[PDB]
Amino acid sequence: GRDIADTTDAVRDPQTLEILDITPCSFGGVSVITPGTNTSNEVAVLYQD
Amino acid sequence: VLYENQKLIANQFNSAIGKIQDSLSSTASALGKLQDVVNQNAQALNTLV
Repeated sequence: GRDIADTTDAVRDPQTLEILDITPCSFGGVSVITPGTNTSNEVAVLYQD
Repeated sequence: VLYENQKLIANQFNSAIGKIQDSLSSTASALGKLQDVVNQNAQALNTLV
């Protein structure tokens, strides 16, 4: 298959003709929500996407 | 001039607001700047892919 921007969104299995979507492996940037180190050292992590 | 002629101002104002809602209902070309911005961003992203 193909997506709008030339991306392999779907493949068909050669041994058995089934249509398989390729959701990409989920990934995202790691951000740290913290106040100042003068105030505390407790952190909160926001995982995006 | 207001206080002798306010009801005609009321009808003109309500009819003008109805004219705006008819203008937005009739065409989607009023929002062409916003659609141009969104198309520019999606165009740059697809160009990147």
